[PDB]
Amino acid sequence: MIHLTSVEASVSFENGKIVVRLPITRPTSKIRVKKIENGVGIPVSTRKKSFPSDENLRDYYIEWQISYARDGKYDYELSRMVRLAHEHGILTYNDIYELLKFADDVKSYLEDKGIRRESTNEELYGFNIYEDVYPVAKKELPSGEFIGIVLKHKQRAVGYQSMVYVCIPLTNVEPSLAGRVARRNEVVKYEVPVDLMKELLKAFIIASETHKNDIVKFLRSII
Amino acid sequence: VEASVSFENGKIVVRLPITRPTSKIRVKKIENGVGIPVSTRKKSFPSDENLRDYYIEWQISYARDGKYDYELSRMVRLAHEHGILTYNDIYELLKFADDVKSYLEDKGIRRESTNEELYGFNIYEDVYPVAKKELPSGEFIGIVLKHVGYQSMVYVCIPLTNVEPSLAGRVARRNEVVKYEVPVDLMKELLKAFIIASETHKNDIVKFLRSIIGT
Repeated sequence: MIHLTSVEASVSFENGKIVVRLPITRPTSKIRVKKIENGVGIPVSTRKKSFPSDENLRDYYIEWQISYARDGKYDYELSRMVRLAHEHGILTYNDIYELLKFADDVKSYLEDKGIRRESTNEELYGFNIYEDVYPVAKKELPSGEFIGIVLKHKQRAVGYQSMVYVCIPLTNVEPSLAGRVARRNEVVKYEVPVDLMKELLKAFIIASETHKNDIVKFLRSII
Repeated sequence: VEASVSFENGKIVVRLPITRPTSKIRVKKIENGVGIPVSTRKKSFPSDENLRDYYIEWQISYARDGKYDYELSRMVRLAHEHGILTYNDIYELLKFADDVKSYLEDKGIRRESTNEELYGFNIYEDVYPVAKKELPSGEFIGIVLKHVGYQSMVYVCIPLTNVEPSLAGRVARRNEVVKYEVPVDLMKELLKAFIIASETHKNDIVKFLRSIIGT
């Protein structure tokens, strides 16, 4: 007897580390499970075929389209992982300081690269072909996770949409799907490192001078 | 609301929505790069040199359910009947379709690693292959890739100026539909477009044309 249920990211501060639990069996426009194959990943169905017992399990990750505000309020996903962390000392004054420093010392963003359509000079059967160029910026933490920043033509208006993305490999989550399949409504636990936390905030700062403003306003306020 | 393709006085005519925004037929305007949505029932149309940035972007198609009498396919059959699109012309397009051995979709979509870096983050570029064709008359008939995964999509644009009445300087009524006189060239290039977008897309247009003539 199914009920309308929202698949969101649940962030908590438990037994020391800042934590988050995520579903791995209900794909959304924000979460889902892709397999990395040649620098880019494809969607996988965690319930049809059992994950590898190690020989590539690091290739499977959870792509989470993370954000930092639900609606004008700064207590959504990231913004909340931070508040907590700062609140419980996981995130030090200095940490926030260096970011704010970092912020101040930035003036080139991803929204600067722009999205451009350039004419090559070749042509397909009489048809003048071009190439639309979209900028993307990745980064990978030692542990294995990687941050992605993308740009989108502002849905219903003029401008852009910098979208921070994070991905944490199945090898970095609890439990370990090694050699099995996902359970009907399986959720996993992922402890969050400050660097990861710090990079996600940094990732926005360089993403676009708007996002910066916010990240610089959120962080200042928490002082 | 769909488009209504009719025949009026020796020309293929089409009446378009311009008041019901949908990823199939909407009204746009050029801000700097590609055109952005236009709130037709809110802000009245510009009456000076802006009007030339306004146009109807209509992701046209040639089937519904798999019924080849939708929009383009309609236009064609309706174009053959009244002789605006000769048996000859359809044979040429067939000849053409035969030569085409390469499709836009073959370029694929790739990501290259500009060996640059931004505040620690390695930059890269994802490249989507487009293909256009302007017409003396004013119609832009491009074809690109859109949404999981990507499929080739032919769209067309029509400078508002090329539509009746002269909306210049006012807002659209309840659901003011505009009328557009479809230039026989347009159809030909639209046909060629699907023929080049991809194999399936080709094979369709091919089976369909071969159908409206003895083949």
